[PDB]
Amino acid sequence: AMAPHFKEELRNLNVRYQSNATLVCKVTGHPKPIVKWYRQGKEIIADGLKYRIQEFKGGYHQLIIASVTDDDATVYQVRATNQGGSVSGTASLEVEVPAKIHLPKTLEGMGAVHALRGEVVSIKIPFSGKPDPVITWQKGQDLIDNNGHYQVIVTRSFTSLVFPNGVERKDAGFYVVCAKNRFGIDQKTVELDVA
Repeated sequence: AMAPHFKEELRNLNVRYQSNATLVCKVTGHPKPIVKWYRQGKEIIADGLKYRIQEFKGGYHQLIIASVTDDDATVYQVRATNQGGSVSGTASLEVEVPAKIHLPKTLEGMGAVHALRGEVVSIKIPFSGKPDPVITWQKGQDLIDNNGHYQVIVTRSFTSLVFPNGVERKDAGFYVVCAKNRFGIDQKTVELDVA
């Protein structure tokens, strides 16, 4: 007769998008602990698709979380309970993904956006990365920032270059957008023309 114990304790996980995250722990106790899984304190009910639960002789318990989205990137709780007591281990699943820019349209290897003198143009450029990369924009030797002429919007998931006044003849040319995080760097050029 023995209270449940994590002979082996859940570990933190670092994975990439769309892969399988397996959280494992090992559990002794008599009898014979009931194990449940939780996500911010709501129970994970295995469905076979997104969440699967495996058990092996000797007290091994894994939760497999399939096709990791960043909604799955969170703190997980596990809990083992018998007559003797109740213990619970905590582990986080974080996503570690090198920076990458994703141009929706390219022409000749590069972004293109074709404007007219009037247009209020927004070069919307999605990106991936965990972190949460640092975005820069450049035009030649010029860095770009919200003062006067330009404004850069940077979000969790996209950065956009916008020309608050109408686009002019002079801002035509080549713009470089660059996303950098702990795990890699990516950069793309967008050509802008005005007719």
